[PDB]
Amino acid sequence: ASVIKPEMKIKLRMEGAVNGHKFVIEGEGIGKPYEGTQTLDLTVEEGAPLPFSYDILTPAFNRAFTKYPEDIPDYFKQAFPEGYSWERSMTYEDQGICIATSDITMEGDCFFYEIRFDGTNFPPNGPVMQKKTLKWEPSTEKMYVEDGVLKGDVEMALLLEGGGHYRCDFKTTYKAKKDVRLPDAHEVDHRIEILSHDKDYNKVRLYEHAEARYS
Amino acid sequence: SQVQLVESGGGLVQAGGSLRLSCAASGFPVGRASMWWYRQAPGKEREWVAAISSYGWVTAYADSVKGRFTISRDNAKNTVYLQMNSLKPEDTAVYYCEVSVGTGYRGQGTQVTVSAG
Ligand code: NA
Ligand code: NA
Repeated sequence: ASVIKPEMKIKLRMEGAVNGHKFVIEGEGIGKPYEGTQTLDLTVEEGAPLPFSYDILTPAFNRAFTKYPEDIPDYFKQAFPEGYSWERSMTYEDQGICIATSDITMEGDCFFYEIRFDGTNFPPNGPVMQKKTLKWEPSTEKMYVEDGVLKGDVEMALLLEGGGHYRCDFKTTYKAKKDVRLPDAHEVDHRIEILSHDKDYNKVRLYEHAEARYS
Repeated sequence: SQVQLVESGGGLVQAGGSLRLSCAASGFPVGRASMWWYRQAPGKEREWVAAISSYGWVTAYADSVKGRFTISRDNAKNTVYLQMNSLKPEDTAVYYCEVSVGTGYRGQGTQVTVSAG
């Protein structure tokens, strides 16, 4: 038996601020780590209504939920039960910038995330502060090892109202609490989607599908 | 209000010179908030300069300073360093740091003046 069950629940709390607006979001959900699928129900507990596009937050809301082929070592599942943390810089094409940190632990059949999210320098009339984003496009994150830890780069793109795209570069460092078998360079294909939401995004249901592969 | 922020290292340097700023925070748990550099010149509005994550694993820079400035952080203290190389007159300003975003906690700043020539 692995400590990572075929079905794992999720509980999380995010505290953060975007362009000075503070907020707290809590989440509950469930997913299938070996299928690479998960669903989360998120609730704005402080700072409602959010004055910025909810989409900039959603990738901060766990690479344990990735379908890993057997010939690629799975850094994330191996990291449990002790867990792992990641930090991420998100640099937007209009020089908006976000930095997030998340600590991921486990108890029983449930992951626990504590997430800190800070963003600023977004133009007040840009698509983030004016809530003109529609969705993230599906993406491909390039995973590589450097300094003995696992890192990932992905070029991201938000579809805008009117058909434009608004671009972002993600740089992530992932660090397990213990030493684990490190993989070779590979890729992770992602698809993240807000399945439903209420008017102001105080309630959001969020889905990701993710799968690792070599080339 | 044991929370305090103190920037050090500013000064008068000539164009093409170097300075190493630092920003020391007290009153917070070590390495559990991101830290952010800003600067503000005479009649100009405040500019974001650089940022570093809680644990120091990731960094970010404004386009105007990328490749010239480097941000780093003590793993055991809330102390951040901004190595400023290849300085330009446009870099003249008061530089300050903030813990996290939107906290209201700000330091007095440190004056950087870059003399042309
Ligand atoms: Na989204
Ligand atoms: Na969306």
